[PDB]
Amino acid sequence: MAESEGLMPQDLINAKPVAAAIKEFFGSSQLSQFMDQNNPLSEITHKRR
DNA sequence: CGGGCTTCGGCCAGAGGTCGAGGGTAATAAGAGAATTTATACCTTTATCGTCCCATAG
Repeated sequence: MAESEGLMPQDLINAKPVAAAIKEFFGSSQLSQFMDQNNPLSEITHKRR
């Protein structure tokens, strides 16, 4: 319902949901987990998992 | 030929080792302003309870 003159593209889009989704996936997903750094081989076998 | 009567098929419930150990992540937006109640603060009024003088019973 907003007008082209009444609203600007920067004021229409809310970027909060995409940032929240990216943060949630990168911090709380099952596949996101702390790297095994006790061995250099542990890192390689974790990233190739 | 309707009717008990057995049987079968679809649907839902419940239950799935224990004890560790470590790590991480956990949840937001109206202002105004009017109104009503409530905790506060000062003050007076009555009773209460600590307190002692006094007459007396032995």
